[PDB]
Amino acid sequence: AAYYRPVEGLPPYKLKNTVGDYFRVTGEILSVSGGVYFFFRGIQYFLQRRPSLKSLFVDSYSEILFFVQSLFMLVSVVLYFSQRKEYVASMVFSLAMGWTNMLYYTRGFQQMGIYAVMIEKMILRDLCRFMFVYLVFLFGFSTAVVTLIEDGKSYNSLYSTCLELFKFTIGMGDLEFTENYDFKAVFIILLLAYVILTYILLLNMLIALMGETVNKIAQESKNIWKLQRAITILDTEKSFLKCMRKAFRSGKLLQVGFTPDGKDDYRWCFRVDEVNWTTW
Amino acid sequence: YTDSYYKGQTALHIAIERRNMTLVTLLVENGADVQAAANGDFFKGFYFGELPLSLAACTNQLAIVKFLLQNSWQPADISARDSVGNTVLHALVEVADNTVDNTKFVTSMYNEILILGAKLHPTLKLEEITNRKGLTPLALAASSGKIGVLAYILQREIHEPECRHLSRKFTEWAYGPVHSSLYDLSCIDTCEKNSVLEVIAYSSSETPNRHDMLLVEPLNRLLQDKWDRFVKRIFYFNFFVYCLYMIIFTAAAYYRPVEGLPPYKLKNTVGDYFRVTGEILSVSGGVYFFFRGIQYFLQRRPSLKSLFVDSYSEILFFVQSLFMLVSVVLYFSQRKEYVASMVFSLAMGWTNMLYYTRGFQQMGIYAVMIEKMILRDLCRFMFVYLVFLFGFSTAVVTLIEDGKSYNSLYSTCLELFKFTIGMGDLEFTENYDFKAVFIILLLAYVILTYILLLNMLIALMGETVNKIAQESKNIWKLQRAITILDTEKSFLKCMRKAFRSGKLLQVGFTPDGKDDYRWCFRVDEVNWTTW
Amino acid sequence: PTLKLEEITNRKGLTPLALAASSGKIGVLAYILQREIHEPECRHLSRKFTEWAYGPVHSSLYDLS
Ligand SMILES: CCCCCCCCCCCCC(=O)O[C@@H](COC(=O)CCC)COP(=O)(O)O[C@H]1[C@H](O)[C@@H](O)[C@@H](O)[C@@H](O)[C@@H]1O
Ligand SMILES: CCCCCCCCCCCCC(=O)O[C@@H](COC(=O)CCC)COP(=O)(O)O[C@H]1[C@H](O)[C@@H](O)[C@@H](O)[C@@H](O)[C@@H]1O
Ligand SMILES: CCCCCCCCCCCCC(=O)O[C@H](COC(=O)CCCCCC)COP(=O)(O)OCCN
Ligand SMILES: CCCCCCCCCCCCC(=O)O[C@H](COC(=O)CCCCCC)COP(=O)(O)OCCN
Ligand code: NA
Repeated sequence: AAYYRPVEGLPPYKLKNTVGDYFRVTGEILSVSGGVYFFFRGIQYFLQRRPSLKSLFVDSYSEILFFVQSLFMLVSVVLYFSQRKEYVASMVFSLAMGWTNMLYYTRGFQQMGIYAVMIEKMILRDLCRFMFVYLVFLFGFSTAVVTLIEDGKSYNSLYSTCLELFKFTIGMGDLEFTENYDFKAVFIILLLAYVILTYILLLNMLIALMGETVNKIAQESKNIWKLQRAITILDTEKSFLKCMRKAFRSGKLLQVGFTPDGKDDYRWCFRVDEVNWTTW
Repeated sequence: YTDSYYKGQTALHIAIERRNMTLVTLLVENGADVQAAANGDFFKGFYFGELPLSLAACTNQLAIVKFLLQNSWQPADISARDSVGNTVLHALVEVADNTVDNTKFVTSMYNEILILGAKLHPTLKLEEITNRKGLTPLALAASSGKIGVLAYILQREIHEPECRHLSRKFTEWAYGPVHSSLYDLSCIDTCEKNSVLEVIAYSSSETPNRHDMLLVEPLNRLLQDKWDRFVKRIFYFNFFVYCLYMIIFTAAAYYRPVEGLPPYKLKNTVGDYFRVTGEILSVSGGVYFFFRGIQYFLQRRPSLKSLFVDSYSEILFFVQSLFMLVSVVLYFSQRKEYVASMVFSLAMGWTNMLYYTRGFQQMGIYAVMIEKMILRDLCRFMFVYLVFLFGFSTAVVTLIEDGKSYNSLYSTCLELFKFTIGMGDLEFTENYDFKAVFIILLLAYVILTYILLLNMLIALMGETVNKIAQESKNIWKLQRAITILDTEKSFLKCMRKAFRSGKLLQVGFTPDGKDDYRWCFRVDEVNWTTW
Repeated sequence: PTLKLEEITNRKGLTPLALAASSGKIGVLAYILQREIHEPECRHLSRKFTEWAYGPVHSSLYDLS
């Protein structure tokens, strides 16, 4: 629905009497419906759990991400009926977030779920520290370079210089992106120092620190995945969707026979079988 | 008991299971049938071989085993076979689980029962008896991955007369530091039904210890001996022939004619004669690998899951040949799309050179590590990466709006993929409104994929390679073992080089006066203690 | 014998098992959930119970109220 959005101006767009547009508007309605669903699901989570406003930012990442996706969808609806093309700006963000939120469902598969947990850990530790230091270096050297740059007889904008210096990180730095300066030695020394500090040192250091992190979160990631699947199980059981009663266990088994009283005692037990070849 | 869950259970079975020696002796003395098999669904639960003697053996009740085997009233038939043909030794193999304590118990009980069987029936070849599947206890231990009892059996040594003939490991001589051991290789290299090497190598990939069973001393030394003897040269010759095949295929494909509508009329010129000869040889090799893949499928009968969790090289060579044959069909169908098939075969053919990295330990272990990386780390990475790539490509191409050639999902996916290879433009289009949205999307994509996910792939590869050294070595050894067995089965000249150091006289004589030749393998060792 | 001591809740509505789970007392939690007693007139207090023992095979019942 988003791919085939009409490109005329000023929404809302009058529905045309053609098959493709009927499919398009049906897809848009379903998209907004799902956005509303996730919006109210996020509200239900917030109300039923009452997060402490710190548990939101150390926990419950998936609920926040789905809720923010739905918020972008609803802002897109508001802008769409407000006659603003900026609805597209919201919609694509929701779309992007939606696909990344697909990784939520990597739980339920042990290897992919543990992998997604490791991605979470990498983002919160290694990418956080790296991005702080990297943005400090990037902004500092970008300010130095754009100060050195002197336009006239484009660059000399902090945004353009920051973008050019960022291109070094992705292996696309020109290293001669401008000549509009005096003191070419100063320009190249600044760029080389930036490259050595960020590209050669800091990015390879990020790789090394991610190796150190993954070496020591195997069991932690497995336990967190098990906890995530446990939350999935409890939420599915709580919802249960058709008045089903499959939550029960092996039955009212007569475990100990009787209490000290004459009453016979039924416990609702779960049976676990085991084998032991010593201590007969 | 007549109920299907406990069908066939008797008082003797209960007395043995309860470990009541006195009740067992009284029941046997009172006429309890020692051959009364228990066939309940529970006794399949816990399996012990559907016999009270096998029940006593499986519960570590040695006294009851001895009594039931050689009581004065009614001895139990040691060769008795259950509903599946299993004997007491098959039952002992089946209850093994390769743990330390269970392995010790199974080893002790197996040794004692075999010695007692020899003493009571010196003429009985107890271990030669197969079950209904056709497996001896050794073949069952190999088939089921019972590495503990397997290692015990293959290295079994006994030091008393009239029972040392049961052993398979025998000390030929002891000088001072130097000792010489002879391992019995009967039904290890050839058995005429199924050998231990055939069982281990051609296992169904669900066997627990298929990679580890070849580390048992005689099997490892045997496979190395076979490699050094005659298989190394044959394998290197096959590698050379495959190199010639792929060089000829590369030359023939490189110099393909560029006119339209194949087939191409042969010109009476030297270069075209060489070209068409190369094409004929390429198609011949394709047919060869096609029929070899069919032969593998028929001779193994893969379970339609073992094709895709194991035996990747056979699949790859077969698919290469399939591309070659599709290329032939399109060539004679007057379609230029044959080139599309041919290059794929060509590409696959060269990657199939990695198959021949086995036979070189470092390169073979490296290729095994490549396999593991592809199946674990590249698989997980590619799933997450493709999710991110498709999501951000859809967002970007939705944002892109042509006006006055991007705005195609393929082009945007390609541009976003270029970031992975260090060639991302980051300003590949201006055909949008909301430049902040475009650049924010691209920066988020770059941070998630290039900076985070790809470096994370490097880190996960580091963890994986750290934790698969021994597994990779064992898998390479298994691959070379499969190579050895296939070369032995083919053998190419009616040769008989698979045999061991001769019909050596290991223990001299059985309990009878007949001398016993065992086809032994000699292993020399040096020890500075236990002189 | 008539008192269900562990069913008593505190002011927060938590039983000792719920309190052990809530406060992260994994040790006492693991003890309680796997608690087994092997005498009459006290095995009713247990939660882990051995339903049967054959030879190598044993079957346990975990009370999960
Ligand atoms: C414009 C476009 C932007 C795209 C941005 C996209 C970011 C990545 C998207 C990843 C989506 C996966 C997901 O859905 O969220 C994951 C990862 O989250 C993040 O790392 C976001 C970083 C910000 C965790 O979700 P979860 O709710 O399971 O949190 C865990 C609890 O379950 C558990 O009980 C434990 O308490 C545990 O300590 C908790 O963590
Ligand atoms: C268009 C262009 C496409 C190019 C694609 C090219 C891919 C790489 C080509 C690599 C070729 C090497 C090879 O020939 O295959 C290798 C690697 O296979 C792969 O990784 C394919 C991934 C898909 C393994 O071969 P093998 O049959 O020995 O399998 C092992 C058993 O032997 C053993 O008993 C064990 O059970 C073990 O668990 C088994 O694995
Ligand atoms: C880690 C990556 C680093 C990338 C560097 C970005 C930060 C630099 C500082 C931003 C300054 C905002 C700005 O002033 O830039 C705006 C351009 O708008 C934008 O495109 C903002 C994008 C938002 C960035 C999201 C983070 C007007 O300057 P202009 O020189 O482009 O005007 C040309 C119009 N004829
Ligand atoms: C991991 C890397 C990711 C790369 C992204 C590729 C996948 C994007 C989705 C494919 C869409 C198919 C398509 O629609 O693309 C076809 C082009 O055909 C192809 O070239 C398909 C290549 C097959 C890709 C193999 C996977 C017509 O679109 P066009 O814009 O090129 O038409 C131009 C004609 N004037
Ligand atoms: Na580059």
